[PDB]
Amino acid sequence: SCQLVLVESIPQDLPSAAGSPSAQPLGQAWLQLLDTAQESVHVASYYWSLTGPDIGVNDSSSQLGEALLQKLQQLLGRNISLAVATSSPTLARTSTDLQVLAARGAHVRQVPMGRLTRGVLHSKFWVVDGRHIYMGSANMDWRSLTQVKELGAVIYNCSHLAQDLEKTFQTYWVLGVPKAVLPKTWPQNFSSHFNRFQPFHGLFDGVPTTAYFSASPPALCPQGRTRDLEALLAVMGSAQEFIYASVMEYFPTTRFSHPPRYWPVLDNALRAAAFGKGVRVRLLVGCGLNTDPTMFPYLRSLQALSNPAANVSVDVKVFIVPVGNHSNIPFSRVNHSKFMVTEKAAYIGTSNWSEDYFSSTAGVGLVVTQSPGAQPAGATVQEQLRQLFERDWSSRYAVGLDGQAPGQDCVWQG
Amino acid sequence: SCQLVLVESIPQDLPSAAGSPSAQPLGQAWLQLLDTAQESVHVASYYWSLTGPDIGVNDSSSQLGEALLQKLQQLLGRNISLAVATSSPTLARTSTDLQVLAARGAHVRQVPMGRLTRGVLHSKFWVVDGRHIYMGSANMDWRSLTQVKELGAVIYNCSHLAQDLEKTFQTYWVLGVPKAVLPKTWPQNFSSHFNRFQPFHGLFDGVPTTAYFSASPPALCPQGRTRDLEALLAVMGSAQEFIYASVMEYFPTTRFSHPPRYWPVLDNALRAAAFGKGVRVRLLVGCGLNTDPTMFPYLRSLQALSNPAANVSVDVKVFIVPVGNHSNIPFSRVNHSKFMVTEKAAYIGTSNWSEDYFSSTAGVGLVVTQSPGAQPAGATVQEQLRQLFERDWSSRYAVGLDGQAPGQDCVWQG
Amino acid sequence: SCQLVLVESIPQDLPSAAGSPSAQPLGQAWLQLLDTAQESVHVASYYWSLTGPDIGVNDSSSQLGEALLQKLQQLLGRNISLAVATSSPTLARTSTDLQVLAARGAHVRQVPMGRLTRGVLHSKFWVVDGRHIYMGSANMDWRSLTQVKELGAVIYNCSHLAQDLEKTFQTYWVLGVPKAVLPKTWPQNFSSHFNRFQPFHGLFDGVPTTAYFSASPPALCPQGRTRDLEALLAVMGSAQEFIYASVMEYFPTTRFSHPPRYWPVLDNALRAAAFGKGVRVRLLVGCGLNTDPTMFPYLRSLQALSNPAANVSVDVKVFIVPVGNHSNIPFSRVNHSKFMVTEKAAYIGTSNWSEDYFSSTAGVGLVVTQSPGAQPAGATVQEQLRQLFERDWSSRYAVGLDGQAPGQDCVWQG
Amino acid sequence: SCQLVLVESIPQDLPSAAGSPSAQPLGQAWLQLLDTAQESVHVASYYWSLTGPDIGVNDSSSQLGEALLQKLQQLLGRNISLAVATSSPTLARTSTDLQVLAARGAHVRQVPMGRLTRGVLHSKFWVVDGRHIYMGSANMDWRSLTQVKELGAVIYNCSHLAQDLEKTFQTYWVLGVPKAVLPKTWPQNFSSHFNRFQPFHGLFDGVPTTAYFSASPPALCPQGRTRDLEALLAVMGSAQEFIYASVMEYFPTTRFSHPPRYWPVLDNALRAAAFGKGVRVRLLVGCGLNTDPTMFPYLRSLQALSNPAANVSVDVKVFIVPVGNHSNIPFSRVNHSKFMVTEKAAYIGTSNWSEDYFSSTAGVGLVVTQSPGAQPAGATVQEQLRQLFERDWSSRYAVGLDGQAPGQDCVWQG
Ligand SMILES: *[C@@H]1O[C@H](CO)[C@@H](O[C@@H]2O[C@H](CO)[C@@H](O)[C@H](O)[C@H]2NC(C)=O)[C@H](O)[C@H]1NC(C)=O
Ligand SMILES: *[C@@H]1O[C@H](CO)[C@@H](O[C@@H]2O[C@H](CO)[C@@H](O)[C@H](O)[C@H]2NC(C)=O)[C@H](O)[C@H]1NC(C)=O
Ligand SMILES: *[C@@H]1O[C@H](CO)[C@@H](O[C@@H]2O[C@H](CO)[C@@H](O)[C@H](O)[C@H]2NC(C)=O)[C@H](O)[C@H]1NC(C)=O
Ligand SMILES: *[C@@H]1O[C@H](CO)[C@@H](O[C@@H]2O[C@H](CO)[C@@H](O)[C@H](O)[C@H]2NC(C)=O)[C@H](O)[C@H]1NC(C)=O
Ligand SMILES: *[C@@H]1O[C@H](CO)[C@@H](O[C@@H]2O[C@H](CO)[C@@H](O)[C@H](O)[C@H]2NC(C)=O)[C@H](O)[C@H]1NC(C)=O
Ligand SMILES: *[C@@H]1O[C@H](CO)[C@@H](O[C@@H]2O[C@H](CO)[C@@H](O)[C@H](O)[C@H]2NC(C)=O)[C@H](O)[C@H]1NC(C)=O
Ligand SMILES: *[C@@H]1O[C@H](CO)[C@@H](O[C@@H]2O[C@H](CO)[C@@H](O)[C@H](O)[C@H]2NC(C)=O)[C@H](O)[C@H]1NC(C)=O
Ligand SMILES: *[C@@H]1O[C@H](CO)[C@@H](O)[C@H](O)[C@H]1NC(C)=O
Ligand SMILES: *[C@@H]1O[C@H](CO)[C@@H](O)[C@H](O)[C@H]1NC(C)=O
Ligand SMILES: *[C@@H]1O[C@H](CO)[C@@H](O)[C@H](O)[C@H]1NC(C)=O
Ligand SMILES: *[C@@H]1O[C@H](CO)[C@@H](O)[C@H](O)[C@H]1NC(C)=O
Ligand SMILES: *[C@@H]1O[C@H](CO)[C@@H](O)[C@H](O)[C@H]1NC(C)=O
Ligand SMILES: *[C@@H]1O[C@H](CO)[C@@H](O)[C@H](O)[C@H]1NC(C)=O
Ligand SMILES: *[C@@H]1O[C@H](CO)[C@@H](O)[C@H](O)[C@H]1NC(C)=O
Ligand SMILES: *[C@@H]1O[C@H](CO)[C@@H](O)[C@H](O)[C@H]1NC(C)=O
Ligand SMILES: *[C@@H]1O[C@H](CO)[C@@H](O)[C@H](O)[C@H]1NC(C)=O
Ligand SMILES: *[C@@H]1O[C@H](CO)[C@@H](O)[C@H](O)[C@H]1NC(C)=O
Ligand SMILES: *[C@@H]1O[C@H](CO)[C@@H](O)[C@H](O)[C@H]1NC(C)=O
Ligand SMILES: *[C@@H]1O[C@H](CO)[C@@H](O)[C@H](O)[C@H]1NC(C)=O
Ligand SMILES: *[C@@H]1O[C@H](CO)[C@@H](O)[C@H](O)[C@H]1NC(C)=O
Ligand SMILES: *[C@@H]1O[C@H](CO)[C@@H](O)[C@H](O)[C@H]1NC(C)=O
Repeated sequence: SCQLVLVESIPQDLPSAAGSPSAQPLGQAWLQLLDTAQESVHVASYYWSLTGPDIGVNDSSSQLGEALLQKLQQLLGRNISLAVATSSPTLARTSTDLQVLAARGAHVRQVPMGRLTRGVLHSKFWVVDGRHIYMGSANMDWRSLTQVKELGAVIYNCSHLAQDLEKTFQTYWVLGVPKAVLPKTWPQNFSSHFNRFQPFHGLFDGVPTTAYFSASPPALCPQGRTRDLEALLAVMGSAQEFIYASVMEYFPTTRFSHPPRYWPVLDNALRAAAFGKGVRVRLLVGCGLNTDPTMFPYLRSLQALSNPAANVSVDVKVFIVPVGNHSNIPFSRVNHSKFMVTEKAAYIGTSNWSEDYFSSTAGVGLVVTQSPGAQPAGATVQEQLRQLFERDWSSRYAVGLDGQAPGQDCVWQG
Repeated sequence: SCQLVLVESIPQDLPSAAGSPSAQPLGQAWLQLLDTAQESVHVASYYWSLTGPDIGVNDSSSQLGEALLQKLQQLLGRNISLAVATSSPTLARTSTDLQVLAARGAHVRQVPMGRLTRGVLHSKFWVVDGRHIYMGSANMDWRSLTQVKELGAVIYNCSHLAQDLEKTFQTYWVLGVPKAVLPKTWPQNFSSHFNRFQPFHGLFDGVPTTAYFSASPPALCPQGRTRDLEALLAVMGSAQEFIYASVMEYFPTTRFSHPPRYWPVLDNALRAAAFGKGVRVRLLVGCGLNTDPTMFPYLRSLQALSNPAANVSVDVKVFIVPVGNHSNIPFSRVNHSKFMVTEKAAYIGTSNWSEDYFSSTAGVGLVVTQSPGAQPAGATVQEQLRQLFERDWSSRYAVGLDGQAPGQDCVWQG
Repeated sequence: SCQLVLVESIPQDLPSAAGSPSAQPLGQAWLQLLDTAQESVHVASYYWSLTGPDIGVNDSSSQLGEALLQKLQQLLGRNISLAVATSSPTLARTSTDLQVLAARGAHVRQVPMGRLTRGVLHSKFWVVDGRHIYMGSANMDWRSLTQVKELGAVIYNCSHLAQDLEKTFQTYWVLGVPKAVLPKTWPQNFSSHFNRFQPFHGLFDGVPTTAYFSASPPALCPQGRTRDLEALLAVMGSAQEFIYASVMEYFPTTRFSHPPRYWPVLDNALRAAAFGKGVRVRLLVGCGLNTDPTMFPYLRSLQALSNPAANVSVDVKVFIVPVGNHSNIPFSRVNHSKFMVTEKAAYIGTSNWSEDYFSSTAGVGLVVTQSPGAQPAGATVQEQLRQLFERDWSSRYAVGLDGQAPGQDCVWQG
Repeated sequence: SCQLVLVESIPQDLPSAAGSPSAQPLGQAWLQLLDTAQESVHVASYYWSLTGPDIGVNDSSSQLGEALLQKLQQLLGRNISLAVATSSPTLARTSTDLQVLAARGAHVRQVPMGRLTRGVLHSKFWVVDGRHIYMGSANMDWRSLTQVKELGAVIYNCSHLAQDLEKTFQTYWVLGVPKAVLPKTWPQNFSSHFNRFQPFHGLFDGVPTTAYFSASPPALCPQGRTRDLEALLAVMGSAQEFIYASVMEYFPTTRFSHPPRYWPVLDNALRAAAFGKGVRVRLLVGCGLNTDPTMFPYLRSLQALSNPAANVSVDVKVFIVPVGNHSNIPFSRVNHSKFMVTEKAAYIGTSNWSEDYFSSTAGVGLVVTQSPGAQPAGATVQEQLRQLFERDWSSRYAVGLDGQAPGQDCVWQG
């Protein structure tokens, strides 16, 4: 009886072409998920900024996030367990949401990924009632609800996947105990049940579906849990027609370490897929006022492989979100979606493509494969993701690596 | 008392800039080497086309090659042992020089390389009297003498390295026995004694020198010998100032295997050296009428990584040779040099840069490092190689990847 | 409503101890299954020797088998489809009943497992009307009905498990097509919805039950299916109290492949369960006048780990069958049972415990778990299996590895 | 110009058979090695019990050991550097040798092996002057000179191998810094030159030789350093004629961790070598008054594998050293030799065969290999090791596992 719903958030002043595909709004889905839950809610988030004053800005668009916060407090009014795991080196330092929720009675246990693996807790997911889950790239932020284009999935009335996500969250929580040390081998309970070798089978809305999860870094991977890097390489290798991807940043290197090293695993996998199998490879990387200008040379190197004569297609584009009058809001107006679409599978993750997110920084990934069902009316998850990717690609907000019109509000060359 | 000298052959009608550095001509070196022989001569060659009419053309430029054959016959007139190892799939099918030598009393032997490992005997080297060696990419052909640019190195009075090369020559010779198979483990007879970690040390002309050899494929590499790919990777990694490489063909893919695959080992090593260590990388690729156009996209990728601001500088150029009134010579007017020079070593190879060369075909490389001696003397082999590379790079015959002049000669986009 | 019952065949002239547990006779269950058929019958078998003179023997003990064939023929007299899959290198090459059934109208496909995976179709299961199901270590042979002791399980009125085994039989049937090749990936139709971590739940006669299937080799194992080896290792590892096992042949080495190699997976699992978890281990191998004596030392290698002080308890015994006057029946009077019992689960398979049965030779097995329900009168299936194993263990026909004596029927080296 | 010679220590009152092979005494070899020391001595040892009063006994057999200390003190009288690394959980808690040496001007660092990975520093070797090396199974104890049979190898005048071992000693030394932690990746300074794939190649007294070094635990192995476990696995797999192994204790299980686990890697490799290749396997374990009885059944398992008719020959014996009058000395009269000789290689180790010695406890191992060369008269190292092993095997102190004669000073069943 498992149900799967693609959810997404279009920011303000971003109209789409007529007839373009759309999914459920993020705010409505989050409100419905919070209302449905009646036993307990477990959230794994990088940071918490749900109010305008938390950042230090005052704007009407924050209202939605504020409402969500109120709903959370309303959840505390019905005596519902609420456990939060957040990275010790969190981003928003002046936020006070966690203190208010703790005062209301919500347990919050900071997990120090900075001391253990020299990274951060980038995972973002919800497990409510042990029956419904949500997983996306959306932080617990009003910007992610109203000012940042975002994507994710929500699974309803599904038990085993909820149990697996609960296992991962329990690993995070156990690590969050004060004065903790990485175990050499995780206990029996933390072992994952579904892997890429034996994915979880289900009847989603009446159609077959094989879905599984993946975790990172390798230290936080219990027995039987696929690494998110391994899942990415698997969904790349199994491709035979095309590969579409959309990430916020793409560096084939190590970002924050010393000395920096070249990390070609994803780049090599993409090139091998494009060459050996002759699959159409498309990349759509978001851009904004805060993106690192040094990413572009690697993108140009990737696109230089294009050669229709020899059956190579590695087209690459940058997604541009106009800033408009929202210049006061920091770290906003960017495309934060991270996902991959294939004719066989579909990957939704919460980590960028860099050595840190697969070596040190924690993260989770979800792989879904929906075979066509008896009723052809219901489009598969792969088809919906591909349609969304095509809508993003054909839109005027995406430009080629050569298009550098002055009115684009991006760093470009720095 | 080893004496190592760099040798090279410049095709006619290819003048260089005034004051350009130059090495000893190849014809003189080969003539002197054949003149000094008094015990035996061993040669490993891909094909034999010394006679002008062999190919099917008549020209004055082949006269030099004829002389070489005469000298070989003169050797057969002085009771000098002569052994030849030739690949079973020879290129020049219409070859009669081997028949003439065999009739005179040679010891030719066809190595069934294609039957064994689906490759060819691309190794080309000379061992004279078990004391002198010659190693380069010049197959026995007058085109390499007068119509193809070529680089190599010869060593005099260096018995240890001569025996080391005799080891792999004996490997080829044993494999050349009719109805032979690849041994599971090579006997101690063919075991080497100098490798990358314990190179042959000596005083070359009063200058400290560490030199060693390589081999390929690993199936044909006996115990104690470094694979050519391993030597190339070591030379790339150990570099800290620059890497100047020149090859006729550069392919990060399997060349003739089916199905095609992506083999990024050399590409990954080059990118990692350029980025992590911040070393200047320059590549020079030969460009002739027979060059595969599909090679150009990959090169362009390596060119796109150039980011001078972020301490990542990679440059790629194509070296073309004007043809003019030299159209009747086939498979000529190409830059056949295959070598690499860093600030700490110098590698001279006889094989191109592709997966098949380092995994299926027979290839051999030589690595030489010359420390600055106490006496001023002249310049190290590294300095001479760097000077030759700079002269070629600054020449009018080397153009950028985007500099496709209409009056040029190479294939370019095909 | 699913009714799962165990069945076993007691060989003629093989009395048991007074007041010993038993189960439903195999012949009666097979007759009931053939009588209740109304739509179709699908059979997967290794060979067919229903008739007595099929193997060239004139004995009354074959009469029962003859009757079965008669019933089968009567089935084809009621316009009921009959699908049969047999191994191409089948034993008893003088088989004639298969030709008779094919002439009467039964579709027969000979799976070429010999040329496909270098194995044989050792799997023997049975599907009736897509609703009833049988599986045991009993070939369609008269001597397997009255001269040889085996054990199997038959489930009545269970649709989902019947359809899963129908999917496996459809895999075999598709492979039986002339000029067929191994599919690298399997269509969605050949996909099991019940695996080890997601078994089929049911209320068999009230008591809850979790049952799932396993198939081998992995080449013939479709997506979502559990490999036999995986199921065996899972049941061995899950056990915390005791492990009982009965297999005709036990070899930790490859049997028919070249060159012979060690395959210690099952040995290692048994030893680890015995030592690390302190699990009592009892093993019962079979004996026959045609048995490989080289199996015996390995069993002794298992027997030596019998230190009661260190909480390591491993016992191994052999089961002899008195030949009596039945010396004229080839390949008979052998313990054919292949099953395994723990305190929590029960595995019933159609494969021996060598390497080839899990890499090349096809086989099928079932893992069933029954927990006590509201009514404790009905003993769990694991308890019945343990009772049968204890009856066999205490039988006079079972002797330890030291109980060699005159008059035994084992090969006993030689 | 490297020289290799085996050196063994024969206990007091242990007369071997007349005309038996033998090598240099341990005490004289150590004294000569210390005399030849001129620059620095680096010693890695488990503990120090040089003097008799260290334990608290009064025996004349300690004389030699005390003299050794005197020699060491005389070394410190010549202003010679002396660095010693010992395990933090050392055995002899009363010894004052380290304190006396530190008073005289030594350099002692207590490596916190117990806290880093829950193990001990079982490695024992000497690096003298950076040119000579020694390594065996001898601790810095007088009990190791006149009361415990031991074996090791000493090498003179070999700079490369000495530097290779000095790299491991430097790893231990830097781990001995207070409050130090295990680095994620060891720097290039600790990278090993020679490993399994490219062993050091040299000429020992005119005999060609290949030799390398192996270290454990996996965590303390830098880049390019082969691990002891994989070294043993490869040496045993490459065997084709026989494998003669001698050790103190043989546990295919975890030794002192919790919970206990089965560790069959060495047992599986032994059985695979015995069966697949049909090699002759001989195992000789040393039993003393402190031997754990639980080892005996496991060995019996291997002895139960014997089957001459099937080309599977395995034999196991035990070595009993009579106590005689030497009953007051604790942990004495035990065969401490740990080595293994095959027809192609000879391995001399430091750690026993158990899980902890290859996962947590740190040890070092050497794999030498000599082939006939310019001095065929001189017996190779493997020949000498085989001769010593056969001398021990044929000695009256070697008793089969079935041998349970009274009066033997071995625990037996306990
Ligand atoms: C998840 O399960 C719940 C409980 O079965 C579903 O809630 C029911 O939905 C049906 C159809 O809309 C209603 O007629 C019932 O009244 C609902 N019951 C309750 C108690 O709310 C729900 O529809 C399922 N799917 C989701 C939540 O997406
Ligand atoms: C590039 O892809 C095209 C197909 O888009 C290939 O064209 C082939 O044409 C032959 C002619 O009969 C047919 O086998 C198919 O139409 C095509 N084959 C495949 C495998 O698609 C073309 O050969 C490809 N070029 C390459 C791989 O270099
Ligand atoms: C070495 O060279 C000499 C000089 O030519 C050879 O001598 C003559 O060689 C011819 C042809 O082989 C023979 O017919 C004569 O009989 C030889 N004369 C004498 C007196 O030797 C000699 O044969 C050569 N030896 C070889 C073949 O190595
Ligand atoms: C290699 O060694 C040979 C001798 O085996 C050298 O030849 C001699 O060189 C000296 C010095 O130039 C001359 O005086 C002798 O007349 C030479 N003798 C012969 C027989 O040639 C040679 O110079 C050395 N170096 C090389 C060949 O480069
Ligand atoms: C590129 O490399 C150069 C030298 O390798 C870097 O120059 C160093 O810059 C740092 C800080 O900017 C100084 O502390 C050093 O003294 C400089 N060293 C030298 C030799 O100039 C330069 O910073 C690098 N550029 C980047 C962007 O990393
Ligand atoms: C290691 O090398 C040294 C120096 O080559 C050897 O020392 C010499 O040994 C010879 C042989 O007895 C003596 O005649 C010399 O007087 C020694 N010279 C010095 C300076 O000591 C040393 O013997 C070699 N090692 C071994 C074990 O022989
Ligand atoms: C055990 O091995 C030996 C030798 O490995 C076998 O003896 C013969 O060895 C030769 C050597 O090439 C073979 O050609 C023969 O086929 C082997 N057998 C015979 C009967 O001569 C010996 O047979 C092996 N034992 C078994 C039981 O196979
Ligand atoms: C600025 O913030 C204040 C609260 O401090 C709020 O009352 C006011 O409306 C805000 N101004 C805006 C949103 O323009
Ligand atoms: C929540 O718990 C408090 C505890 O005192 C109780 O007073 C209140 O009624 C509870 N609210 C519920 C169950 O909705
Ligand atoms: C795992 O779960 C908890 C601890 O997280 C506890 O019951 C025990 O350690 C394990 N047991 C189970 C349920 O597997
Ligand atoms: C090639 O040389 C000249 C070309 O000028 C020509 O006259 C001659 O006949 C040719 N040689 C042969 C063998 O045909
Ligand atoms: C092998 O070595 C021996 C010993 O030196 C030698 O006599 C023989 O010629 C060698 N054979 C080959 C083919 O190298
Ligand atoms: C080609 O032309 C140049 C000058 O135009 C001349 O020097 C050269 O000799 C010609 N080549 C031949 C083979 O005649
Ligand atoms: C089988 O044996 C019975 C008993 O003697 C005999 O009557 C019958 O003819 C025999 N049949 C055959 C086919 O031998
Ligand atoms: C059953 O099969 C018989 C034999 O061919 C045939 O005559 C009869 O019509 C069939 N009945 C049905 C209902 O198909
Ligand atoms: C799979 O089943 C569907 C539904 O019955 C059917 O349409 C299709 O033909 C089947 N395909 C194969 C390969 O059996
Ligand atoms: C045949 O079997 C019966 C029953 O076991 C036995 O009484 C009789 O003596 C046997 N006869 C032979 C031929 O052994
Ligand atoms: C050791 O024993 C000897 C001989 O009995 C005795 O002279 C000496 O004093 C003893 N030493 C100690 C420390 O007991
Ligand atoms: C050691 O050094 C000290 C002072 O540095 C000096 O007094 C002594 O003589 C030296 N000993 C030797 C043996 O050189
Ligand atoms: C590595 O070794 C070099 C020279 O041997 C030395 O200068 C450097 O300090 C060393 N670094 C480390 C980290 O040991
Ligand atoms: C051991 O004691 C016996 C009996 O006193 C004696 O004969 C023998 O020599 C002693 N052995 C020694 C002291 O090594």
